[PDB]
Amino acid sequence: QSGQQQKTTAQQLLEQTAYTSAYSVQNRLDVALFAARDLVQSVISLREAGAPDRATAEQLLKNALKSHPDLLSMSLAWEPNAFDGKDQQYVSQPEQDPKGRFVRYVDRDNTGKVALHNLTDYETPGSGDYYLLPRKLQKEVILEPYSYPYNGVDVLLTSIAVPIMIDGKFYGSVTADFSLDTLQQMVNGIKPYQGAGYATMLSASGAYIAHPDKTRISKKLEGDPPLMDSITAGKPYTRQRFNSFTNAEMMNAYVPVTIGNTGTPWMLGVSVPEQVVMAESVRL
Ligand SMILES: C[N+](C)(C)CCO
Repeated sequence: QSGQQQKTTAQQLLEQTAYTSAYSVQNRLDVALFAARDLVQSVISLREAGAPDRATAEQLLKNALKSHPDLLSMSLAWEPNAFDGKDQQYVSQPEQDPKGRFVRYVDRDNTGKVALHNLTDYETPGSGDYYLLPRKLQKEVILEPYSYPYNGVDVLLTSIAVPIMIDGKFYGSVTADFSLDTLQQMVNGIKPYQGAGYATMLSASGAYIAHPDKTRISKKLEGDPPLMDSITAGKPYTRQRFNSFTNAEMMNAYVPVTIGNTGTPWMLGVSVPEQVVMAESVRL
């Protein structure tokens, strides 16, 4: 084999590892996507049956989180009068939204018990983007990392939001949420080539989601136009070069992570020395 044939064979093997690594992340993320889609369908059916009960929708929301231990939280939020048409009945009741909106989320307490809460920032620009973005865009959305308090501490999280669309109109939205600690666990555990390489993940905006350097989490990618352009376009990207700083021939292969119908894929990378991939091409 010529030097270009050997490069291609290692590059093909690496690209296959990056592809199956990206799919493993997609499978874990799909737990949130499917939970949110399934709850949306369930509450559309509940509403279609007429005179829907908030307590039943709350139970469906609690059950959805209980079924998925890896999820941080889930939320269910409706437009004014869009669930039961009865918001005004709740204004004077304790511990309701000030205008009686049906706006709830669930998390777990320190015993693992699912707990129900009111959403309070769902129309606040910034913190409320988990609701404001699917309302504006009227499609599935994956949010850039943001923090919110759970059990007295700030947790850095992402949300996959699925709008409640009926006849092409927006009635509300559901999220299923992951902590970034959970996402780092998933990526840091890939351990490509039995730990001889490492995996990284970036958001659609180029923020680090997972990286061996935990000081980078949620910071933006800098000084890599080809990679950033690939993330923006949702295209795979492979590169190989001799790193004169580390004195190793290094390979990098990036594969988009598809998230439902958001159209805004994240990006999984595998970084590994060429020698490691060549040795695996032999062990074949
Ligand atoms: C994190 N919030 C609870 C504020 C919204 C997503 O569930």
